[PDB]
Amino acid sequence: NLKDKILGVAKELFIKNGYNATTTGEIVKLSESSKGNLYYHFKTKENLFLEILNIEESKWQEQWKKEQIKAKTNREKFYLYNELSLTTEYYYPLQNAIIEFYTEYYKTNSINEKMNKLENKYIDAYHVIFKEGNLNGEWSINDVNAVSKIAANAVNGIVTFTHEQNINERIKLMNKFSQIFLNGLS
Amino acid sequence: NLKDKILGVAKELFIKNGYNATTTGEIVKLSESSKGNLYYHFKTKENLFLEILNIEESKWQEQWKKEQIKAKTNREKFYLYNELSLTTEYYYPLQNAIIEFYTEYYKTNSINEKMNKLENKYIDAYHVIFKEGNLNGEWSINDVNAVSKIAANAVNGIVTFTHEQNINERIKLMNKFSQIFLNGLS
Ligand SMILES: N=C(N)c1ccc(OCCCCCCOc2ccc(C(=N)N)cc2)cc1
Repeated sequence: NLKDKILGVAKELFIKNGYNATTTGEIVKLSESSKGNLYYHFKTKENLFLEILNIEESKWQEQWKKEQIKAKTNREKFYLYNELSLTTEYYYPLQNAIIEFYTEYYKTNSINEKMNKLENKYIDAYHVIFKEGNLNGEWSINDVNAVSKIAANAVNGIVTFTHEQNINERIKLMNKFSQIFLNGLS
Repeated sequence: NLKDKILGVAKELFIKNGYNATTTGEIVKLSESSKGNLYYHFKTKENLFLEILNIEESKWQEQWKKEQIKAKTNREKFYLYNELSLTTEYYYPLQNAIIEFYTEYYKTNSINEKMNKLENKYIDAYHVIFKEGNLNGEWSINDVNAVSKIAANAVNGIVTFTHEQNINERIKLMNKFSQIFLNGLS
C-alpha cells in the first residue's frame, strides 16, 4: 500500500510545510516510493493533493455519520453540523495548505472542476438534513438543492471570515445564524 | 502617478495571484520603480495590502449608496446589497486574497486591529439596514450587531464560494438567501 503510504506522508508534509514548499521529491523519498510510482498514481502534485482532500472529505462524512446520532430531529442535526464545521476548522491542520492550494488554482477550470465535485460532497450533508426534514414535517422546502447550496456557503462564510472574535462569540453567532435560517423556512 | 500607481498594480496582482503569490518584487518591476519608494507611505507589505483593502471597502460602500436609492424599503435594501455584492468590482474580488493574508498574520496583534477595524466598515451597511428597519417597523431585531455580523459573513460566503459558476445562478441563490434570512428575523 505505498499509494496509501504516499498519501499519508504527503498529508503530513503538506501539514508541516504547506502546499507550495512540499516537493514531490520529499514525498518520494519519505514514503520510500519513486517518481514513477507517484506519477502512475496521481500524475501531479495537484492531483495528489486533491486526492488527499477527498480522503479527508470521506473521513469527515464517516465522522458525521457517527456524530449525527446525537441529534434526534433534523432541526438539531442542522444546528449541530454547523457548530462542528466551525469548531473543527479551528484546529484543522490541513486548513492552511488548503487555503494555499485553493487560492492558487481557483483560476484553473481543470482543478476547479474536481474542486466542485468535492465541494458538492460536503453539501450533500445539508441536502440529506433538508430532505429528511421534509419527510418529518420539521419544515417544508421544495428546493432542497438550492437551500442546501445556500446553507453550505453561508455557513462556510461564517466559519471563514470571523476567526478573530473569541471562540465562544463565534459559536454563539453560528448558533444564532442556525436559528434565523431555520426559522425562515416555516 | 507616483503612489497611486503602485496601489493600482498591487490590487491587480493581489487578485490575479494570491497574497503571497504576489510580492514587492513583482509590484516594483511592473510598476517601474524601486524598493525604497514603498516605504514612507508604504511601510510593510501588509501595509500596502491593508491599504488597498481600505480603498476598496470605501469605493464599494460608496457605490452602494450611489445605488441604494433604487430601494424604497430596507427589506429591498438588504436584497439589493446582497445582489450587488455579486456583481461589483470592489472589495469582494479580494476575499480570497484577504483569506491568505489573515491566515499568515493572525499570530500578530497589529492585524487583529486593522483587520478588525475594517470589520466595522464591512458590517456597517447591514447595521444601518437593520437598525433603520427597526425604526421603520419592517421587523424587530434586538441584537443588530450579531445579525449584522452573521449577515455580512453569510453573504460574503455565498459570494466567495460559488465564484466560478453561472452568474445568474449566483444571483438566484443570493436572493433565496435574502428571502430566507429576512423571513427568519420575525
Ligand atoms: N480526520 C479528521 N480528523 C478530519 C478530517 C476532515 C475534517 O474536515 C472539516 C471540513 C469542513 C469543510 C467545510 C466545507 O465548506 C464548503 C464546501 C464547498 C462549498 C461550495 N459550494 N463550493 C461551500 C462551503 C475535520 C477533521
